[PDB]
Amino acid sequence: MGGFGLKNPPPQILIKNTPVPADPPTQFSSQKINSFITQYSTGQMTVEIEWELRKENSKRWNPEIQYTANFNNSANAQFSVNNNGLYIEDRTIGTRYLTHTL
Amino acid sequence: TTTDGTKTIANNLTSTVQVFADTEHQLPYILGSAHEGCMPPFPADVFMLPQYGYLTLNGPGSNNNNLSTPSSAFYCLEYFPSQMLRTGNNFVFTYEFEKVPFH
Repeated sequence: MGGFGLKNPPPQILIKNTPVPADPPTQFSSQKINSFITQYSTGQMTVEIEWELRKENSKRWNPEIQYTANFNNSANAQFSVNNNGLYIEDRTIGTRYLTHTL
Repeated sequence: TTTDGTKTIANNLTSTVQVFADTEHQLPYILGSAHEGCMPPFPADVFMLPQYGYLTLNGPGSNNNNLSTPSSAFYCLEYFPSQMLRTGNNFVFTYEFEKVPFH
């Protein structure tokens, strides 16, 4: 599917809500606790990645194809929300534009 | 110089030639394709240098697949920093192969 094959990829990150039981009975019972307190959690996360990239030195005279926004006036600007507030990717973008000698 | 139908060859002392080597392989590389125009086998032969040229992507016109494509590259070799040589001065460079297995 494309990507970077890794022998030792980034570690999976796993999270759970610690179970909190409801009020137990007064007489002891050895069975598992069936009923818990309904709860959920929320928060924020962050991801910071350092990318390495290769400079482009090419002596071709004439100009090259590059990625540009569409030239039509549209009802909704590209890669932007609509009236209802929904974000929309208008099309996929590949990374291959600049050329290189074979 | 040609007067009437005869040639007279003279020697211009102040004219130059200009030469460069492409170390970073930024031009299309036409060697290794087994063309002619190499040094002759026998040291007493005198040979004429071949012309340089390359060819690039073509594209599907109506009846023609020879139509250029937006990505067809045009390289101007004067946009390289060459070296201009009159008759007295000379040109040199060295090169080193990276490790390869024996044949």
